[PDB]
Amino acid sequence: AKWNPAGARRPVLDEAPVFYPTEEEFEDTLKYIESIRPMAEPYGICRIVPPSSWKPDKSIWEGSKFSTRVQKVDKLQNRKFGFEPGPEFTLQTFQKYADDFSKQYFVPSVEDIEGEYWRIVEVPTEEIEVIYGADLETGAQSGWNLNNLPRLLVPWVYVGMCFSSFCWHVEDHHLYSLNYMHWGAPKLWYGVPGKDAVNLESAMRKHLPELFEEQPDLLHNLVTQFSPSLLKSEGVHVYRCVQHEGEFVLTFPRAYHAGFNCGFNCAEAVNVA
Ligand SMILES: O=C(O)CNC(=O)C(=O)O
Ligand SMILES: [Fe+3]
Repeated sequence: AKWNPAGARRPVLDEAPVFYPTEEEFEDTLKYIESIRPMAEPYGICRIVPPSSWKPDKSIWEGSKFSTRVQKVDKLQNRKFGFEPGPEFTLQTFQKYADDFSKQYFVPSVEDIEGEYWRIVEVPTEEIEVIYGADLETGAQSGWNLNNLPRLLVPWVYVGMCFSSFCWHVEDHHLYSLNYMHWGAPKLWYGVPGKDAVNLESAMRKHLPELFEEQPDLLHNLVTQFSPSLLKSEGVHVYRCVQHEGEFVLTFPRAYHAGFNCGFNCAEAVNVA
C-alpha cells in the first residue's frame, strides 16, 4: 500500500564504471566497446553516456498493444510458479497505470525508491504487485542503433514501472548485452563479474536452499531476486549503476545482472558477440 522511509534497506555498494566516449570513439560501436573492455570487464557491467552529437509517434504511443506479466515484489526472494500474465496495454494506458501506482504508493529520489524496493524484497510488510512488458519483439548507421548490431539475434523491448524487476541472470552463450533507455524513469542495475559467477550462485544455493530443491533450475528461470547486501556478506563483488534515459548499460560475457525500475520507462536491448 505505501512507503516506509525509516525502514529503507538500501545496499551500500561500489559504483560500476561510467564511460563518456567522444564523437570519434562513438563512431564505431564495436571498436569502442573493445577498447573499454580491459577497464570495464572486471566489473561485469558498465554505463555508457553518449556524446552531444548523438540524438535519436501517436499511432504507436496510443495504437500499438503489448502484453504484460504480473510480479509480486514481496515474493521475489522470500517465498515458501513465476510471473502470471497481465492485461494488454498501450504505452499511453500503461504510463497512466504506472504513474498512478507510484503517486499513491509514495516525489522520491532514486535512493529513496531503491531503499524501499529492497525493503519490500527483504522484509515485506504487504503484498505489492506490479506489471511489466518484457520480451516484446520489435516492434546512424552506427551500432548504437541496436537494430544494426546483429549485422556488423534481434533487439528486444522492455516496458517498466516503479519496482518492476529483472531478476539475476547471465546472457545466453556468453554474449554481451547492450541496453539503451529510450525514455522514462531511471533503471537500477546491479552487476557481478564473470569470475564471481560461482560465488553468486553458491551464495544463492547457501541462503535459498529450499527454493533450489523445488526448482533445481532456478538460475535459468529469471524468477528470483537476491539482495546485493546478502551477496556482499558472502564476499561477492556487486557493482551498481543508475541508468537514465539516453544512456546505455553494457554487460560483459558471463556477467550476472539484475535490477528494477524507478517508474515508467521504455528500453531496448540486444545481445552481441
Ligand atoms: O531492461 C530490462 O528490464 C532487462 N534487460 C536485460 O536484462 C538486458 O538488457 O540484458
Ligand atoms: Fe539481461
